[PDB]
Amino acid sequence: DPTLNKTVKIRQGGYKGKIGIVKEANGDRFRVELHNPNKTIPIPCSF
Amino acid sequence: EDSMIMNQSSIDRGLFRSLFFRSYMDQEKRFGISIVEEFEKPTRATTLR
Amino acid sequence: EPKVNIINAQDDEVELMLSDVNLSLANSLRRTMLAEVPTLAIDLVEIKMNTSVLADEFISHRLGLIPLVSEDVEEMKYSRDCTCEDYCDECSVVLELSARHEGEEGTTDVYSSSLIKVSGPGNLNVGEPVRRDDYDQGILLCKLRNHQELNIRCIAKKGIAKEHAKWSPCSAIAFEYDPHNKLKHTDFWFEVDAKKEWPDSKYATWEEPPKPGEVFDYKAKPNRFYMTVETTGSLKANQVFSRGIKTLQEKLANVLFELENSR
Amino acid sequence: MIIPVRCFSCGKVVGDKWDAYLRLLEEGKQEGDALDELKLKRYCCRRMVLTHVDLIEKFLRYNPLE
Amino acid sequence: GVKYTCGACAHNFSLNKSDPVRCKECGHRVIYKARTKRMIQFDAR
Amino acid sequence: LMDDDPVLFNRQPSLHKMSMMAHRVKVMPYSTFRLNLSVTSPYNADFDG
Amino acid sequence: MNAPDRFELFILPDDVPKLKITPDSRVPNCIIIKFEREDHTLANLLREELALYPDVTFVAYKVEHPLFANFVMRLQTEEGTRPKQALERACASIINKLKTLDHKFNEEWNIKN
RNA sequence: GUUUUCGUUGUUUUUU
Ligand SMILES: [Mg+2]
Ligand SMILES: [Zn+2]
Ligand SMILES: [Zn+2]
Ligand SMILES: [Zn+2]
Repeated sequence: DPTLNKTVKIRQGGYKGKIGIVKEANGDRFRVELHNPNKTIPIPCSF
Repeated sequence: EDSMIMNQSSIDRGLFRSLFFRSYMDQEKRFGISIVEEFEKPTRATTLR
Repeated sequence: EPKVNIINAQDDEVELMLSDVNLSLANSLRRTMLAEVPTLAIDLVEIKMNTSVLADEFISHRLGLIPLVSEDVEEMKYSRDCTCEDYCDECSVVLELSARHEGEEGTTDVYSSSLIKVSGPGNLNVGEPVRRDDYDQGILLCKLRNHQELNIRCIAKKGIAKEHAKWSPCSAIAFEYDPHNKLKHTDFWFEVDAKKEWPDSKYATWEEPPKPGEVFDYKAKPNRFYMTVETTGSLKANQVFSRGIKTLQEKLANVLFELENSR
Repeated sequence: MIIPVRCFSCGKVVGDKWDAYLRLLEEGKQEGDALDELKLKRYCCRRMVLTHVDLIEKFLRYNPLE
Repeated sequence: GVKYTCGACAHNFSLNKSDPVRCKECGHRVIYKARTKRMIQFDAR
Repeated sequence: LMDDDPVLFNRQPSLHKMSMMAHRVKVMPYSTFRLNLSVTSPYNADFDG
Repeated sequence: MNAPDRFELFILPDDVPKLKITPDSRVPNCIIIKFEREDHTLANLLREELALYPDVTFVAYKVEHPLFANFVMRLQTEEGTRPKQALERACASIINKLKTLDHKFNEEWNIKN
């Protein structure tokens, strides 16, 4: 999947307005790392 | 039993909040006049493991 | 039944006589104002570049600690509620600070006044940096030296002290009642005597000192309480009082709405 | 190293008063007296500034790389 | 290519992994890299 | 590892059999092991580190 | 690194209701209320108002554990009154008392200035 | 396309 390793930010949800990067995209579900928190969270592709 | 109960908000106000710093080191190594190590972004096709 | 008699009121503080009410209710309302008051503080701190001597996160934290004029925080939505992609002006505010020290000698003391309301859900009187006085630069923010520039762009969002203490609108909120221990709700430690060893409450005047031979009334209950409603400046002690009352009221209304809906 | 923004205990904003507090110090006004001037009654507040140590200048003393 | 800077004279210069690493302007033998070009955030909490 | 699951429990030095036990899992957030305050006696320990 | 989120202290998840009922079979006309996203502020306030009611046999709440934004209460209104009705009664009573104090404080702030 | 790896031995320090 070449749509990874790119800057990604959230449009809606509980962490709306946070920058992040994509690491693992097994399928139809995207896991993203965040900058201010030292944590990585899942989220559907569409958000 | 020496278990401490603290003001949450004071920590929200950063009381006793401390820094950390970690310094690393690296350097290119020489295996010989003609053989050294190279600082690069390795591509998979060239380097392995 | 509930009663109010302001002893001393101010922009920052409201000191009043709340009586004819319950101890539990007074504590709950105090909690409501202290923690259950949504407010606006610097949340998303973003550096275009920096040259100062302090950790970027340290500056960001100190920025969040800044009270902001939050009169219309009642009006602007939470960022989470808004459905717009990314933020919009109706769900967040844009400020900016960008300070530089020029000159090989000296030190440019960056001040909160340097923070400026770039945007915000106008005409909401929000996002304005709070200051003791207009001539008051505000809280000292940073010190920039020779060849030390600072450019930053932050985004604040409406939130509650429960979420983070930066949203605490009230700097402090005291409490008491029955300063004479008429209800005997406390046992007074002493070596010779509590009376001659203990000071007297500032509100002691409002209640007579119990008579020597007076027999204890186990029907005595907490009725008259004493209060001062401090605000960190983001809002008025009267506005804080009213808004905390309204928040408690909305919570109760929602609770009863759930009572009827779940049934 | 700098003045705290607020009072840890209660959260009273304190950073602004520092410069004013320092000015009060300049004339040797007694610690307690100056504290009183600043309308800083709660020793929860008084404590930091009474024993607050400021050392950012020592960082400014260092020649910045740029 | 990449932007660097000296520690003594305070000047930015770019090498291309070919020039031996020495200050291009004051000969100081210690260089450094500069900030990145991506934007930074902070929760300020 | 699901809650209430039996698991071992071992502290040092293990002078006697009561020095160790097995417990039912109760997962919570935060990164410390939480113990009913009575268990300490055989463990002869406090929260001093 | 295992610490829970702060913003969830007040956010109710969709799948769970803000409140949860459960009748207490062990004694007559006694229910159990499971709470979410609430603390002493509402708990004690509702509890005291209800305890002032005469038509209540039993009522008591407790927080199972501070780390979780959820507690429980065991109410028992006497035979005539089912617990839920006395609960909404206390809700309305506190609503009106708070509104009374609100208008009173409006008046007192207005006059004081 | 599945698959897939970092060293030792010492030292000294503290950790109860
Ligand atoms: Mg020990
Ligand atoms: Zn929006
Ligand atoms: Zn204080
Ligand atoms: Zn140079």
